[PDB]
Amino acid sequence: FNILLATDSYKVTHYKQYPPNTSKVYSYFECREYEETVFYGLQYILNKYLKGKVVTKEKIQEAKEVYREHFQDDVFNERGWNYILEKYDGHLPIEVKAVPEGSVIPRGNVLFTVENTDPECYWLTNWIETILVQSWYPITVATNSREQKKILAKYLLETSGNLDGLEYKLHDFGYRGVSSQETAGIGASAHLVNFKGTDTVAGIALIKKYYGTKDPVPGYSVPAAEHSTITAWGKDHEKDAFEHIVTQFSSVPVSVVSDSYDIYNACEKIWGEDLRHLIVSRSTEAPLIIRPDSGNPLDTVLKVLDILGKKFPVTENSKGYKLLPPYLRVIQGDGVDINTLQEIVEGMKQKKWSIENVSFGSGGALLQKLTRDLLNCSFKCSYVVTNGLGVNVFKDPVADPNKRSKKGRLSLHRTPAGNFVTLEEGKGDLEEYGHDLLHTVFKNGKVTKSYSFDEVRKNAQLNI
Amino acid sequence: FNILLATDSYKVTHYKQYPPNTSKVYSYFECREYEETVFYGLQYILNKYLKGKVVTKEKIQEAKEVYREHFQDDVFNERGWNYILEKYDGHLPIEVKAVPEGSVIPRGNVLFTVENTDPECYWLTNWIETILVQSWYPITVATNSREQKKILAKYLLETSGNLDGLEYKLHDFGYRGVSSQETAGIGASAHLVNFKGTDTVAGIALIKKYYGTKDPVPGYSVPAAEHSTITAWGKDHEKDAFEHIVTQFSSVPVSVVSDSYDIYNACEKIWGEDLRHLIVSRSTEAPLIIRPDSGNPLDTVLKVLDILGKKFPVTENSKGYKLLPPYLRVIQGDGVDINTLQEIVEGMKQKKWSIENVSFGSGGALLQKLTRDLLNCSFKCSYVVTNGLGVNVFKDPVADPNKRSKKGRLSLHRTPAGNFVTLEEGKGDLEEYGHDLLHTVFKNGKVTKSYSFDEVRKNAQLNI
Repeated sequence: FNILLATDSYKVTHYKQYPPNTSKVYSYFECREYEETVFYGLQYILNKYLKGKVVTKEKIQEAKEVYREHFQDDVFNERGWNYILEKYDGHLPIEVKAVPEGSVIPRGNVLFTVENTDPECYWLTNWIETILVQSWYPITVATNSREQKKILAKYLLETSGNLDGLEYKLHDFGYRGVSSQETAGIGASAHLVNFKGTDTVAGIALIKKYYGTKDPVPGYSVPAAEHSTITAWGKDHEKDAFEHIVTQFSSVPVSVVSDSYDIYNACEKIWGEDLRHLIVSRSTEAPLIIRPDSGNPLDTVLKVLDILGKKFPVTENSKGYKLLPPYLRVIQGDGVDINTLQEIVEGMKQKKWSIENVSFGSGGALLQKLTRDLLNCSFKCSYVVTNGLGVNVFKDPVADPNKRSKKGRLSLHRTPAGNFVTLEEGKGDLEEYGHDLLHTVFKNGKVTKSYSFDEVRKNAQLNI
Repeated sequence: FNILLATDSYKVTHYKQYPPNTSKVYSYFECREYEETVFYGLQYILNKYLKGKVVTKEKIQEAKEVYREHFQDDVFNERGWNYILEKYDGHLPIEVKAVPEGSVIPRGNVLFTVENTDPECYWLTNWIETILVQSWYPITVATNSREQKKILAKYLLETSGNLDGLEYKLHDFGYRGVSSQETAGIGASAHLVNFKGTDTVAGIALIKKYYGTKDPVPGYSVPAAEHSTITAWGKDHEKDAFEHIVTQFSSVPVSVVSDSYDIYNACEKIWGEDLRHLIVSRSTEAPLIIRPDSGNPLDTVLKVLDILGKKFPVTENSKGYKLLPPYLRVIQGDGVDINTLQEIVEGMKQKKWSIENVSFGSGGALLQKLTRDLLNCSFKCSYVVTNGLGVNVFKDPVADPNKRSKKGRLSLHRTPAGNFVTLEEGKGDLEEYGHDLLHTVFKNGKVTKSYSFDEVRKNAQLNI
């Protein structure tokens, strides 16, 4: 990996576009005005991509060649990178300040800032924009995942009286549905800020390498069937597949996909009649989890629950909501996103079904159907020093007031009523509020402030 | 990278779930039910992740450890992996057959197949589903991009005599809008199947390492300003910023973002009056490219063109469409996707503007807004051998006919009228439809057939 290469190609030419005698470029990141945002992921990028000796003579040579053919011209500035190699032993003369990892922060607030610490490296601030802006993805995943937890929290507490096992209510099925291997690890780790359930163990490895956990089980999964594992038995032998699978996993939880041919036949006749004797004997810590995977998500879940309620003992909990026996649950792992999740739990509630009966899985929508625009994650220059004089800078496009950026040196503060305010134009120096909530996390090639994933999770906790 | 870790965690348990006495699992990939897709990206995955000695004693031990805690139980199949290590020196006993890289194939067709070559490794076929299915992404990016090229082609041909410079009409701005560094490389490579413009040089690195090309210039970019290099001058000094940038890049094409404060003032007063004398002196090989970046994308382009047509000499084409001077062009890089691109170009046509005036740029919509659901990319088991008997296998959910999978052994064939058919149930063995269009590309740890990026581009050409 070459950091000289890991930027928007046109930024190669930017060192020549700044006002002459510019010694300082100061830039910031915000989720421009999902009213709250989980700040997560910078620490990964800092350690993996920016830390330590990132400049070498070889990497400078490679970039020279690569940009020579890309631009069909020598626009690449060797001198600027030679300077960093020679004066700082390839360590980047940059200071990064950020709110704590896991922080839940209202939109339109400064989340991190970037400035050069050496006047010669004024151009460096915006060179690393591209790599740092990719922090939008872990942020958006963690945020969207948290918003789903809120809906589940509301309805679980409504229908059961507590939040027991909330952190297991949404499983990450996103591995195959993401754009790459690196994305799966990043996105799975972000989901894990909020829940424990994941089919992507690369997320666990990212957590341990870059954050660290104390607790013994950072993320979990259970044995589960897939379509090939049922259909391989042949159309006429679905019961045989079911019986074989639950006996192989008699002592542990097992998820079994039940819609290969006819979900409602599988629930009523196979699970509820033919194999009913093998279900009712199961332990509370080893339920059968039936997984429908097609049709309208609400209509299916409702009819599934109706069928099971007619074949198995149903209790009514203290909140007046119907409950399956402890050895039998449902997972809805198809068509679940923040919108449909809400419709399912509400529909369940309306039909007097407790949310403890059903857990959820999401894939493409949880990890892939997300963009920069969702939270308007943006990096902008707000402050420069030219001819030894500070200048507050900004954009303010005439046709779009939502695209206006903040001016001058920024700081984040706690207000008297416990809310947040970003102070612009260096007004943080007035000390009318407490201290700036941003900490220096990176300075001169070194990570200077870090958080465990135990701290991240704690920071991202719901407010109950 | 450990291939034992790069699967959906539940698949670790599937060796215990297939019918006893299974010696073969045969699975296929399709874009189920955007009527035609570009098959691109499998070669990358095969070379990076699947070829050679991918199993070592250390990787088996790591997986053992990782999976023990993830499952709270020792379900990981150490026996199967040790067999591959010991018998095949860590090389995977699978055969993969695929349509040529770059192939444009209608929906509903088999694009690749996977099966084990050793009876003991029946479980291996679907172990690698997850990694292989991530093919969806370069496929979907290659397809959506090709579809955008078709719109541009249609309208360029309509308003101009021809297709000159089509391969430069859509620039990839997606680097900061994608989920990771790896995605940025894969996605930019996929765009480069159809166009030449990219700001992500990682796309070019992927090309050369994994496909290779004899073209001396596979991807390009030009000098471009960003908001920071304009705003850093101060609001009162936008003209100074413009003048400085165009003079620094007097002899090469330069893109200059012009909406910092007021796009329409920039075009009418700054470019059109104060700096007009610096623009009209430019070479045809070195135009000023004005970049609006806010407001309604069609309304802004139309007003920009109207303004510029009033300050600069306009000629009418042989096709009757209006044309800016060769030293002056526009790039629209905000809010562009397949739907809005069509609306912009149609609105331009209605106002008698040639498409040669405006080129485009897309970011998150081009490389990130896309999902596996867009082309229904899916991997399914279609055939097994149990007790030495072949079994044609499929799923067919009662509530969703669109989710039914294909049966038995598959082959892709040219029909007499020049179209495509996928033959199911081994029917390709009746030589009624010519040779199988799928070729073995991987067998027993070796890539057996590979394509240059020159072949990919040729294969993916538009049919004019």
